[PDB]
Amino acid sequence: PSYANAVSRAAPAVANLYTTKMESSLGSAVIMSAEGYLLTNNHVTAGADQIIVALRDGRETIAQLVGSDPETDLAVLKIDLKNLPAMTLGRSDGIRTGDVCLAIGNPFGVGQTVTMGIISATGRNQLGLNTYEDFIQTDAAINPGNSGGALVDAAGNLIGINTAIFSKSGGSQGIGFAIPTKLALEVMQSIIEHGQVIRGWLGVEVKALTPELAESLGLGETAGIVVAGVYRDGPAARGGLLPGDVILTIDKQEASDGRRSMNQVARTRPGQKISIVVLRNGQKVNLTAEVGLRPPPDGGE
Amino acid sequence: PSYANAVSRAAPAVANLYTTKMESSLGSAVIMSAEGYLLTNNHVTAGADQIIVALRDGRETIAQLVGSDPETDLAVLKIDLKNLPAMTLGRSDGIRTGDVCLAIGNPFGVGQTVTMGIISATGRNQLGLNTYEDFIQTDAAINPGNSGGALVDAAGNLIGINTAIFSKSGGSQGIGFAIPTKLALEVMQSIIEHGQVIRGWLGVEVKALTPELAESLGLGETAGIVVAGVYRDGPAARGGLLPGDVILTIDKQEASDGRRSMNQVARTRPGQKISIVVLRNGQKVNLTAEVGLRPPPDGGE
Amino acid sequence: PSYANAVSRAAPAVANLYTTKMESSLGSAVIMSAEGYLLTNNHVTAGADQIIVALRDGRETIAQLVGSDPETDLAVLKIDLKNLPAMTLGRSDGIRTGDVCLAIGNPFGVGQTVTMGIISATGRNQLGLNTYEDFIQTDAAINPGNSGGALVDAAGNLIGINTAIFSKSGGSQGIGFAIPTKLALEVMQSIIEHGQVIRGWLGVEVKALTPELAESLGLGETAGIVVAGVYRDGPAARGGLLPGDVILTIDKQEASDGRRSMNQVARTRPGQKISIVVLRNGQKVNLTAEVGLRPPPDGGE
Repeated sequence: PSYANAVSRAAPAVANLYTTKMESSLGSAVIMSAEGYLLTNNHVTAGADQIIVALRDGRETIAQLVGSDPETDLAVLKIDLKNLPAMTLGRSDGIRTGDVCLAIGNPFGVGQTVTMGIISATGRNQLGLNTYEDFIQTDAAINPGNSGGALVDAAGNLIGINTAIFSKSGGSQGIGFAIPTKLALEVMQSIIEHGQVIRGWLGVEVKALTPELAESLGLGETAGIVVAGVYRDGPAARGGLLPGDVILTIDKQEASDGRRSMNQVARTRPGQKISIVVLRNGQKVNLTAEVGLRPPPDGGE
Repeated sequence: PSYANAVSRAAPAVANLYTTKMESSLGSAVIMSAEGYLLTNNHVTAGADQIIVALRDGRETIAQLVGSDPETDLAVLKIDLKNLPAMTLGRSDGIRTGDVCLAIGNPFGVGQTVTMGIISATGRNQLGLNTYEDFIQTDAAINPGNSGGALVDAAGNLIGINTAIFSKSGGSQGIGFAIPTKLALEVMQSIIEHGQVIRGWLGVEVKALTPELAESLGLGETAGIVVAGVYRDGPAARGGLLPGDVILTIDKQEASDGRRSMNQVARTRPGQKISIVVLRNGQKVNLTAEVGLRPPPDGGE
Repeated sequence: PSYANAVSRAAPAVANLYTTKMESSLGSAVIMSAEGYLLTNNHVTAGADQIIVALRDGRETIAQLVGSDPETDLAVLKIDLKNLPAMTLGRSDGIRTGDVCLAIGNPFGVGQTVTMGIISATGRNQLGLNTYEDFIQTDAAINPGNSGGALVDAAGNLIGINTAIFSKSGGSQGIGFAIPTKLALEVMQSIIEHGQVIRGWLGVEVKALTPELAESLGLGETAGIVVAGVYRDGPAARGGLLPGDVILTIDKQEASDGRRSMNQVARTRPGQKISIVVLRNGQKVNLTAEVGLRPPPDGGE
């Protein structure tokens, strides 16, 4: 049929980013509210000395950088303009593979461009682009210049911020990646509020069972987070875990997935303490621990 | 759903071009009428010593070159065959970004190929491929061998002639460009009639305000075509404009856009004269001028 | 609209192939029946010393290789697992160019991936990838890692096994190729039964009229298979055909197309004999001949 109505709704709220540093770079950004806050990638505006925002209706203006979060590759901007169009929000949770989506951006500086595809996959982590990833995968053509633009559903509602691609040729081969809205709103709100995103710290480093040793004290591969390693300071080595310890629950929640344990720990405010039960030599042992702060640290492959 | 009905309507009127020069090249062409006239790109048939047309139903024949227009990258051909299928025409004006479209061509000589996408953008000029550009942008996969084939809407009606692509890899990365039908019919009809396209000549060369000097005698950036440069002969330097002059109206029409002024001047028949009012030192001055002829002069990036 | 329902139906029956040889390789495979038989490409599992099958629901298991057929680039596998989901079958015959289709695979090892396109063309032979080709062409993004996965119609029914691509860049440029289901079932059933595919042998090698000599004894290019060449042993040179002979019918069937004559001969069981009438010097001559066995012998361009 036609996706023009979706385009008409959403394209006004997607902007072209021109940045100058010390040299010149292109990207995209999404207008989140009529008050002038804009969402984009960190690798678009990082180190810029000047950010110009060019809107679909032709106005241009310099943008102020509210703040940035490199661990998710997001950044926030504020512009002083009246009568701004604002993107409507979709539900990242409600999307399904095979749903149709639209990417809106400035690929190769050609101008605002709409590309069409489907959701290829949801929840892509383990990719190796950012510390925290819940990537939406799409086959809508996404190219250098699409960063920070909008991935939008068939009705025009924002489902993601286009950030990266996997490609052998430096341009689209049908495998592109967008940060889900629900994740991007979380990051956007703290930045707007605290100029950054505050995460919690915990020494432990973990891996899967690979259950030859874990076959010992055998279970169905249920609720076991294997521990390997510790770190230099503000450590969780002084709360009771050791290399080889295995964690059934963190803050009374299953350690089935090591990705989830990253998330809970980041969302626990710095300066607090917490309880983890790991299985040592065949019996549940109970620990409790503090919470440190996390220290400070489009894209191809 | 399915675009097969669209394919069934349109594909019979799209032909495979094989050309030999002095060596061998592939392209596509569109059958515009049952009398055997065919539309294609200039860079497909330019310098060919022999053009073969192969139709979907298997017939082949040598084509005669009616004429060509390199400034838009169009060419016209005539074949002697009976019972030719003819492409139906869509309205280039009525297309909207997000509308679905189909590209029909011979990419890499693989054979007639249908690809599907959306209109990514309309009215693309400033690209740097041709002197006169009103490009439709699509993300339907377009590759070398697609030149001169049909961009068609969801019902099968011709909206454009696929001509070029932007790509880092020598093949499709989702950014392809088609010449709108309405423009291609204009060029097609004079070629068929006068063996070429006759345009009008005028010395002036222009640019935008960049209103630091124009901020002087300030206006809203309204109806001002900045002049910079003049040319060697049949000049419009002998009608009254000078470097630095600024033009509010050409032939009683606004100079808001320098692209439009190119178009009016090309469409004014050679041997006539015309009136332009530019703003000199703060007051409207009125000039009038003659019209010279324009002298004589798929694609990647 | 949305293809999610199609994805939900089909994706459970598409598996990720990891193979180790002597080193490591990725591909895809399709679960054809609840008894654990799987279809994939030959170039994915050929020479593997170990094949792991990873299902959408997370189970993994080593696969046994039933057998393989390199002349079509198909291979078959058997896994020992209960409650397997099974792909539903579409009709390769009923597909039309422009129909929507979905490709399901593991491109670049990113994980199970759904891409969307249309049927670009059907019946692609002469490509030069395999001896026997009836390729479905699609513009659904297909990349290295998609081999042996499912090309599926808009309702979720298998129409093809994704096997190859044409590309200048080592990744998708919109021209991908799937083996039709109807062909793949034929190959699958003999492999499952006889561990291989048994074809018949016949010396002759043929080409088109190119009717300068054939213009002699002129006909409409109807039912004429030109002969050129013969072979080393178990030949059909001892049944009566010679270089230059022209064949009107094979086994009382028209030689209009040399591709069809390949097919009839392969499908004639070894050890039998057959009748071919070729036109020699202007009169139909009738031969009859035996049938030899055929001897033994994702992908880019």
